[PDB]
Amino acid sequence: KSEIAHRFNDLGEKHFKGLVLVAFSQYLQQCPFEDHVKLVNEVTEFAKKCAADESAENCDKSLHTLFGDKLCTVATLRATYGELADCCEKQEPERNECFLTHKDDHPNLPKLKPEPDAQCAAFQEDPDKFLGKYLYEVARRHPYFYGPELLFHAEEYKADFTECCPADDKAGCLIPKLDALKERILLSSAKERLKCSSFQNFGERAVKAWSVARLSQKFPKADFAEVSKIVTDLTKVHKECCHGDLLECADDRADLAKYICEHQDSISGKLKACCDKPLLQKSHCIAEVKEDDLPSDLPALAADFAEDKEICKHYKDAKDVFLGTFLYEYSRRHPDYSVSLLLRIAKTYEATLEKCCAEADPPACYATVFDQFTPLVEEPKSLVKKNCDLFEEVGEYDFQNALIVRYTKKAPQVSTPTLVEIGRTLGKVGSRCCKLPESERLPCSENHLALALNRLCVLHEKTPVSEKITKCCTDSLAERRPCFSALELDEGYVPKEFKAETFTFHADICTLPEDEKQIKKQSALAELVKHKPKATKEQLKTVLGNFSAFVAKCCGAEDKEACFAEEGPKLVASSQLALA
Ligand SMILES: CCCCCCCCCCCCCC(=O)OC[C@H]1COP(=S)([S-])O1
Repeated sequence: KSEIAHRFNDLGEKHFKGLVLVAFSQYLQQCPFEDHVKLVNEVTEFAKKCAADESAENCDKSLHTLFGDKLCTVATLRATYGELADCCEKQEPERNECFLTHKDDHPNLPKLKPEPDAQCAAFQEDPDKFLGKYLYEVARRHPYFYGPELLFHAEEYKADFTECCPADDKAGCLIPKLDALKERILLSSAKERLKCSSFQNFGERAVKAWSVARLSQKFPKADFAEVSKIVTDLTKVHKECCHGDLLECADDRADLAKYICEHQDSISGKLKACCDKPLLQKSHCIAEVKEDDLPSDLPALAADFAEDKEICKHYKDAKDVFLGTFLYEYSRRHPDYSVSLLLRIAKTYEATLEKCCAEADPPACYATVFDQFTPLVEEPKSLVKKNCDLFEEVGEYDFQNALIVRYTKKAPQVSTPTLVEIGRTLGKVGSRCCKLPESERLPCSENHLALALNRLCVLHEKTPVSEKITKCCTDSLAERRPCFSALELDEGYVPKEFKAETFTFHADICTLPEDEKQIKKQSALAELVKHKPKATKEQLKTVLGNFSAFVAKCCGAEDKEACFAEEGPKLVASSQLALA
């Protein structure tokens, strides 16, 4: 009858408002905070009016009609959101689609600087407005951020300030917490972005396949009914969120967490803790829940998936249920494999049955299918061993550098700041994953890689620079990582013209905290490869060694700039000779 009254009644005012603020923030990233609050308050007002007389004027309209209408009262300002104003001339669903198409994945807004004194005051004059502003700042930086999850993170941001503002040393309590919160936001956005991109680029099947694999790993005692259903509902949840239907997304998410906790014993022992919790914390806990123990009754698989006479029949009748079942069985027993590996393994099973079921004598053809998996397993296992050995030997910073060189050689057309971000991010994956118990390293490493590579692909969607990057980003979700891995130095590239000033340092660097000095040197590293792309990893290491020495010397001088001005250019010329 009235959809806006329904969702208002289901969600409650705080959540309704949060979710609407998040939605507007993602659709209209460039819009000031003030306009968004008015916009939310007005829509919220309308909802209440609709909740008490659902037959009032326009209470029967769809949400996207109401929300778009509303957005379009402010977005018409061409000055401030150019493209988006032509979205406003379209009726739904074209209009929504247009808005989605024009979301910015890299608006490059000012970095979020915690300010413990001024923020604690804001927190106290008006906490709801202060929370709203976190939602605003995060949402607009991350326009496919999981909606309801951002609300949960807003409760943690509040918790942080509630525990720190009254205490004596504010920044001491408060800054590490907020830096840790920022990890979790970055990582979570990257997780959700991967979901929406898989919808965009590959469709629903790709998402279900991914979800079946991962949910089976997580809930290996659940039988296939439970997994299947969960997958069906979680896919529908994320579909709705990716498509900007936040309110509907949050209702369906609540329904699902309720189901999962009513069927706790038939899904996983580990959900106990998650289920004796409130809505948002509950949902969150389920979504990040540890993997359950393996059951003692897992079936032999070969008996059914290799040896059985009746496979081609069991497969032609309902290939996706049959494959799903294969995928579920292989996945529940292999928490030690990455999700993408499990999918390569299933595409290989599928491929093998297409071949063998269209052949004279099929069973003799597919009797060795499980033997075709051994090489798919061994490649990433060894890749992870190798990256983890290198990381443990030399550490985060030099490991990042090595990846900066790897990726700059594969894609020297990418902008320096992006290649630095990638390499740094991937080194951070090294620090997360390589310390884990050995069987957990493959999945930690590839699943995180998938996210970083998707970030790079998304950036490439808006600023394309390399056919190689396009080729890897679009061929196939399962084949992404191995495809990036196989890129070798782009031989087409003409070395970037030497600009001495790029490699020339100054005293200003001396102020910077360690990790921003690092970024500057690593930028220079990427630029070093751009100009000398055949230089080996170790020539670059030595030259970078000499750069670091020199920065450290000159930063410790009486006259820092005289030291830089004198030595800097000698270093810059000589280091070109060292990269032949
Ligand atoms: C209605 C609920 C039914 C849930 C079970 C069905 C899920 C589909 C499982 C199919 C598995 C096929 C193997 C596979 O990995 O294919 C999906 C791939 C195809 O290319 P990508 S982009 S890697 O996704």
